[PDB]
Amino acid sequence: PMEISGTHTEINLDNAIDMIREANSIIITPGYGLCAAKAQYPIADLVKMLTEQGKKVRFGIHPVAGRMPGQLNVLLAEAGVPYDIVLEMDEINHDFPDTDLVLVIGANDTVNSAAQEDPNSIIAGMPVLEVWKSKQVIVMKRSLGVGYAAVDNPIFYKPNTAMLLGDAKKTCDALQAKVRES
Ligand SMILES: NC(=S)c1ccc[n+]([C@@H]2O[C@H](COP(=O)([O-])OP(=O)(O)OC[C@H]3O[C@@H](n4cnc5c(N)ncnc54)[C@H](OP(=O)(O)O)[C@@H]3O)[C@@H](O)[C@H]2O)c1
Repeated sequence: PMEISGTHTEINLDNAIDMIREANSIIITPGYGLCAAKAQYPIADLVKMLTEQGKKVRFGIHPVAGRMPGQLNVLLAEAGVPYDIVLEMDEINHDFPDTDLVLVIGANDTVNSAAQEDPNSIIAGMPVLEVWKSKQVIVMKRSLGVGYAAVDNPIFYKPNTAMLLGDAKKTCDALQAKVRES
């Protein structure tokens, strides 16, 4: 007769645009989900607009993000993202504590804090993008489902994390549009 629960929060599109329009420095960490949804394009358009608004928007790529080495880099470059704003984990990781908003798009295992928080975890020690250290984190995936490593991710139930559920492309097409309506 045992039980444990977890509480996560979900925000809506409009609320999302606020955090985005309010943040000065943003870091986007894409993963397998962004690929499966083919959301390189909408998120690239969005990043373009936000950058023309004086906002500092950059991507943080995990070495083993997606399903092939440097796969996210290729997809972003195909969408037009400036190679200069696409940084690797080791180069941008120390900037999470100084970031206003981290948009986690279709990523999970690569931003799993259990790597550092749970000693009995199968990914214990594995380097991860420390997104939970920034001010506000918005996780964009279809649910609180697991990733490749089939392991629960603690950042879902963290105070500074908000879940914006839905296909990575539908969501990104929406934010892209609503940010244009600004
Ligand atoms: N890159 C290489 S070389 C490679 C090779 C083999 C294995 N791996 C492993 O694969 C993992 C990759 O890390 P990651 O962060 O990219 O991966 P996962 O942790 O694989 O992330 C996939 C996440 O995206 C979501 N997703 C899937 N389709 C989506 C969609 N259409 N729209 C929005 N979200 C969607 C999933 O959640 P929902 O189901 O809730 O949407 C899922 O939890 C690592 O564990 C790595 O070790 C990498």
